Amino acid sequence: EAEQVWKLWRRVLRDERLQAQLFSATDATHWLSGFSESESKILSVYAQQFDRVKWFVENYQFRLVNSFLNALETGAPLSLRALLHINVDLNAQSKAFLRDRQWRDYGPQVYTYCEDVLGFLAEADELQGYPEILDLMRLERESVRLYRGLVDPESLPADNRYQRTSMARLYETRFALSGWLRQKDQLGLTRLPESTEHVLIYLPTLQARHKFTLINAQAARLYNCLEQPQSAAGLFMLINSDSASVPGSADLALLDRLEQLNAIRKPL
Amino acid sequence: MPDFVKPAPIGVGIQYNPEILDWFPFEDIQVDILEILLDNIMAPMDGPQIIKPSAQAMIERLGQKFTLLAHSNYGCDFGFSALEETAAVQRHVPLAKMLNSPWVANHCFYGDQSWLDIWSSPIQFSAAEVARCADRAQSLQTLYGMPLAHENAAYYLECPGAEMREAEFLARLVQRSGTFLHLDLHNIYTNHLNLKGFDLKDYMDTLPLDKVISVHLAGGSWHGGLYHDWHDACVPEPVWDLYEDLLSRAQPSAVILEYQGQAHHAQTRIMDASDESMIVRDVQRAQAIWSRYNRH
Repeated sequence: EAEQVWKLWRRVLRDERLQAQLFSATDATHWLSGFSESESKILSVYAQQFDRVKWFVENYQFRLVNSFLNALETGAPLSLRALLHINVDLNAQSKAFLRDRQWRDYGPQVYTYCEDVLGFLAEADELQGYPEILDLMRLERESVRLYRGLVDPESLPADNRYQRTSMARLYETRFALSGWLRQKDQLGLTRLPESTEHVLIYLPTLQARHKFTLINAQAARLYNCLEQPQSAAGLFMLINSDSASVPGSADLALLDRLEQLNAIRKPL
Repeated sequence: MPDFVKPAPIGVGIQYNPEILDWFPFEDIQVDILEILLDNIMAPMDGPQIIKPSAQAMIERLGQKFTLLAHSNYGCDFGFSALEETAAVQRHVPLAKMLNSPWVANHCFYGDQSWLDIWSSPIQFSAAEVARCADRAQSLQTLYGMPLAHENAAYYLECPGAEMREAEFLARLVQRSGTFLHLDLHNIYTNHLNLKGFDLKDYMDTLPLDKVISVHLAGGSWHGGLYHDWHDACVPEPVWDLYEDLLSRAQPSAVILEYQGQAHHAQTRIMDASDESMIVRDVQRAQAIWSRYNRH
């Protein structure tokens, strides 16, 4: 038997709970159960070693339960500390995630692993309380999407328009998450005032660790009004109530802070 | 002459665990090598980074005092996907060059559905696999830019479709590929203890021992209910015997011992003054055997 159909036979085996139960329950004359001719041929090779085969499945399922935690530390490290502080049953959530996700092995794709996990935990009933922890996970999800967006990062126009860079994203919070960002020991444990805070996630250089810094409302509106590459007049007409087409009091200063934070590109 | 040759012997080294450096007696015990797991310092493949920024700061401190060896485990070196799409080419080949590793180490398993310590799955010992993997090994060694060695694995069940002995697969693979070998003597002893018909003499006779650039001496791993880890999770004397035989029949470039994280436990703190001290006691013995067979 070509070994590719051997590995191809294990992934479906290692990813289906029902088919794995059929091995321990019965080995039958009528084509086993739910297995093809060649698949049964490869299976009959393990007919004597059924007990150790079950050990491999249990060991495989156990590593994916621990791959879940490493993803949460690679992306969303703060959210992991918050879940650890409030003692959410991560082993149960990891099994719930993988079973719902058909026991997928994300492998080297850790940010895709982390982004999907933060989406699963956002809908988890155990976490429907603690509203601030949900806010932290959404912020860290934007940090995950920032890393994912720098793979094949679209393209650089380098035009004469105020334009965004792929090395920054903005997340408007529902709570004052900045309190947790400074004293990480209070993650998850304390309660936060419901204040909208504009947290810009950015990488100063492509090889560096991302950082969180807060920008003001006008700085956020400039970033929002640069959602698509907009001309000098377009950016100032959109944000200003007068549609004056000239930079307001704060705009030219904040557009400088945004460039220093590797968030925008000035026209040139 | 083959564009890749076995480097001059470096000496005895250990695998890198954050704990060992805290207590290891440097300035008393000469250690100039450190095995760095490339998958432990690699940044995600769905991200734009090669090395995780935290690990990059650690790498440079270690590089000053020690020579850093690269170990690739879960990179799909011998998988069915195209080599250029594997973790080895994308995130492991560049990391070894960051370490300036003298050579790289590979594992002869399939990265998917395999855990190095507890549960592994072997490569099919067949003629098609000798051809398929050596073509990948030759191509991967060219990309790495340094001698690539493949580590023999310990398996509890043999892959269906076996056509040859494990040593002959490794022997025919390295001849066709031109790559080298990283011998985990514990895995040979484990297979001899558990697997039926495993001939330790045939394994060492069949192998091209002149292609062994590195050796792996490891304490007893801890698999649940396996007879291994018999007295303690330290390098067993049968493994020590193969180390002497390996140096009596060939000259490797280096030997690596491993902390292996959690391995042995006791009701008292530990069944010695320090198993961490046993690490000292094992390194000294390996240094003696190395110097006893020093070819200068």
